[PDB]
Amino acid sequence: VYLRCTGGEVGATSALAPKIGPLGLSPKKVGDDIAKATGDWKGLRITVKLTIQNRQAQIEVVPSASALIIKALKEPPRDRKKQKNIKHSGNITFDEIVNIARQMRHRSLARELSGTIKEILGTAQSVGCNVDGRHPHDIIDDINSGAVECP
Amino acid sequence: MKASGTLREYKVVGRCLPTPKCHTPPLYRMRIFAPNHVVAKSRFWYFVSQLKKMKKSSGEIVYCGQVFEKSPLRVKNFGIWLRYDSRSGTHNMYREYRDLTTAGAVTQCYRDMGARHRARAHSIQIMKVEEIAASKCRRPAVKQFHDSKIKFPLPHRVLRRQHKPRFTTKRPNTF
Amino acid sequence: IEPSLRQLAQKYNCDKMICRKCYARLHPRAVNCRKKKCGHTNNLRPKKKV
Amino acid sequence: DRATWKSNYFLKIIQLLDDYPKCFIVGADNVGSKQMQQIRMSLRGKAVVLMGKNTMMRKAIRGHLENNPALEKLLPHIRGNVGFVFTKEDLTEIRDMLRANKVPAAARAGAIAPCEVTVPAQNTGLGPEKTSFFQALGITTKISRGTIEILSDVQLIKTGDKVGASEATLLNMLNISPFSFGLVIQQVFDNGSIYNPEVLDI
Amino acid sequence: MKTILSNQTVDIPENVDITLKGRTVIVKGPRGTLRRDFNHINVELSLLGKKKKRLRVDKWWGNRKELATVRTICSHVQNMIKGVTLGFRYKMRSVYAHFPINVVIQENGSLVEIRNFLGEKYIRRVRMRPGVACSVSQAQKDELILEGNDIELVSNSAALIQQATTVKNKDIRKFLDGIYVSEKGTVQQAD
RNA sequence: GACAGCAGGACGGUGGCCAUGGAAGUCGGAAUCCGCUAAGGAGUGUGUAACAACUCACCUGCCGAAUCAACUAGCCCUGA
Ligand SMILES: [Mg+2]
Ligand SMILES: [Mg+2]
Repeated sequence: VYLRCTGGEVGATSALAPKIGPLGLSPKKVGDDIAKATGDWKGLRITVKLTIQNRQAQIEVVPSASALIIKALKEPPRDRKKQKNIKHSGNITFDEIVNIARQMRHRSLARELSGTIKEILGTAQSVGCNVDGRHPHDIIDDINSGAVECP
Repeated sequence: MKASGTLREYKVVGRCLPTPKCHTPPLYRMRIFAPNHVVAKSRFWYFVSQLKKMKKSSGEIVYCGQVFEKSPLRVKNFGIWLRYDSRSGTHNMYREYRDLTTAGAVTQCYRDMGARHRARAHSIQIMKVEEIAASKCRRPAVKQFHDSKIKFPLPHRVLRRQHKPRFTTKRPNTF
Repeated sequence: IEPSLRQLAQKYNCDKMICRKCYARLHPRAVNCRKKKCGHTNNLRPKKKV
Repeated sequence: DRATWKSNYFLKIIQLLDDYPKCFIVGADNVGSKQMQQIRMSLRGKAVVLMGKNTMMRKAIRGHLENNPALEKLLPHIRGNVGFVFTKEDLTEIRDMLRANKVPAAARAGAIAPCEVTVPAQNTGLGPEKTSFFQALGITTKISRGTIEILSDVQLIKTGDKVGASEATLLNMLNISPFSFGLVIQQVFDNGSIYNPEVLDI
Repeated sequence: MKTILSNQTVDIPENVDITLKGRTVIVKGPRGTLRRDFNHINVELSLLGKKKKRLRVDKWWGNRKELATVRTICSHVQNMIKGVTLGFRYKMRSVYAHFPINVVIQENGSLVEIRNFLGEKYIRRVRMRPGVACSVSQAQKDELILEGNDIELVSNSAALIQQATTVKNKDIRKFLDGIYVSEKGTVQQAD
C-alpha cells in the first residue's frame, strides 16, 4: 500500500513517485492512467491517494483529508485562466457539510464523540472559518449542538 | 560636612520669623547627625531649605540639643537610608549596621560609604535611621552575625609593630 | 571509518566555542573567554562544521 | 499562571476522589505519547488514568480534612512514577490481563531490557540501495532477484546492550519489532483494602 | 563578605587509614599509600571518631575565593581515597587515520614508544610518571590502559600522550588522528 | 519540593495554509485553535535539496533548600 498527498494536474511529464513500486515494476503508465481515471472530476487541488498493490494492478482509494475538503468546499473551479483574485475569498456557511465530513472522519482524529470537533474544524481554517455575519470567537463560545444528535 | 571622628546626634527645631502676614510658625523638627552643633545647625538649614520655603535670614532655630543613646549597652541593628550622589547620577540606598549606638552606626555608615563607593560627606544625605529587630535584616553579613552561641577563633593574629626591639633573636609566632 | 571513534575525535577537537575577539578554543558550553588578552568577553560563536 | 491551574487540578483530584472510590496504581516509566493516546482511546468506555508530580501526594491533605477512614496507607506507596487509575465499573477481575495490548516498539536508542534480537535469512524487500547500514555494521548479504537477501544468521542486539543510531534506523527500515513495554499495574486498592498482588489478584 | 566557618565533611572507610602531621595528608590503604601537602592554602584539617574516621575541612573568615578553595581540599581528599581504595584506570582508544599507530612500551610500562604517526617517520618517546604503569589492552583493538594511584599523575601522563599525538600545521578538523582518552574509571570495578 | 545534575516523554487534527526547485514543525509572507492531557509551543536550534534522525519550550522519575534575571557604581583588567 502506497500513500501520496499531492495533486495539481495529473502530470506524466517524465516525473512521478514510484520509488517503492519499481521493486515489482508494476506502475509505469497504467497506474498513472488509472490515477487519472480516479482523479477525473475529483478534483482540481491536492488530494490523498493510496494504492493497494496485489500482484496485478493498483486499487486507488481516496481518503478525504480535513483541510483539503475544507478547500474543496470553496467556490469551484479555480485551476488556471486568470487566477489570483486574490488568495482567500472563501465565503461559505458550511453549517452541515463539515458536520457530515467529521461524521465520515472515523478512527483518525483521537476524538471525543462530536464534543469539540466543531471548534477544531471551525478554528483549523485560514480562509473562511465562519458564516460571513458572525465571528469565530463566537463559534468557540456559542456552540451548543451536535453532541447529542451525532452519537 | 567633614564627619571628623565619631558623629553626634542633634535634635534641632526651627521655625520662621513671626510675621504679621502669618504668625505662629509650625516649628519643624529634624534629627541631624553632625560632628558638632554648628555643623548640625548649618545642615539643618540645608535640609529645611531643600524641603520648605526657609532660609537662615527669614527664620530661626529654637533649640539644638544633644541626643544621647537610649541604650548604649545593647548591641543593636540599625537600618540607614541613603541619598548619595555618585559620579554619574544620584542613587537611593538601604544599608544595615550592627553597632551599639545610633551616632556610632551612622559614623560607620559614613566611613563605609567613603570606603566602598568613594562618597564624600558632600554627597551623602541621610534620609532616615531606624532600629530594626532580628528576622528583618535584609543583609547576609548581619544575618550571619545573628548567631547564638557564636564561635570563632582569631587565626594569624600578628601585632606589636616594633614595640618589641627591632633586633632580636626571636621569630614571633601567631595564635 | 569508525564513526564512533570519529564522534570521539570530534568531541576532543571540533565541538568548541571560539571567541570572536581573543581567538581561543575554550569549551562547548562556554560563556566567556578565559584569556585576559580581550577582557573576558561573551562574544562567542560555535566552531565551524561542514 | 500555575496557581489557578494548580487550584483547578486540586478541584479535579477532589472530584475524582469523591466520585470514584476504586483505584489502580500503575507505572509508565517507558511509554510514548501515541501509546498513551492508544490506551486512552481504547479505554474511553472505562477507567480513567491520572498522573503528576508531588501534587498527587494529596490524600494526606484529604485526610487532614478529617473526612476519611485510615486510607492514608497509600502515602508511602507513591514512589517512582506512580499514577492513579480511577474507576467505578469493576467489580470485575479481567482488567489489563485481556487489555495488555501489544504496542510498537519503534527502534530508539536507550532500551536494553529484556531479550535478544535475531535476524534470520530473509529478504529485505526495500528499494535501492539499502545496503549502507549493512556496510556500516557488517552483514553477509547477497543480491538475489531484486529483494536483497542475507546469507548468514547474525544477532544484532543482545541482552543489556545499548541501541545505536544506525542499528535503530536499520531496524526501523526492516520493521523487525524492537523492545516493547506498556504500563504495569503495581498495587490494587479497592475500598480501603490492602491487596498484595504477588500473587493474589486476578 | 567575611563569612564565618565553612566546614566540609569527609567519611573515611575502614579499609584505609588517614594521618596528618599538620596540613600534610597521608592516606594509606590496600593499594599502596599516598601523601600530599596542603601548605599553601592554610585551611584547618581535623579528624574525629574512634574507628569512625570523620574528617572535617574547616576554614574561618577568609574571602569568597578562599571559600571556593575550601571545597577543593575535600574533593582532592575524595580523589586520594578513591585512588587508594580502587585506583585510577584511563582507557585511551587510538582513533587512527589511514596510517595506523604502533604503540609499544619499553621500560616496564614507563616509556611509551609511538610509531608510524600519520606517516611521519619520527619515532616518538614519552616518559611517564613514577607511580603509573602502561599496558596495551586485550580483546580490543589499539586500546591503551594507564593504571595508577594518583589522579594528577595518571591524567598528566594521559595529557602528555594526547599532546604528543597532535596534528601540526594542518586543518585539525580533518585528519582526526591521535590517542585520545576514551574511558575514565577505576582498577577494581563494581564498587 | 524550585534552580543545577542524571533519565524518559515531547503527539493527533495536519505532508495546515500563500508558495511547485522544494517546507512534511526547520528558505520564505499572513497567522494561532481544539482533544489527550503528565505535555507538546501550526513550533528554540542542528541537519536533509526535501522525506528522515537529534535537541529545546513544557511535563514527569531521583536528589534536596534556597535560586535566577535585568540594570547600577567603587577598585582592578582589556580596549592602550
Ligand atoms: Mg594548508
Ligand atoms: Mg589601565
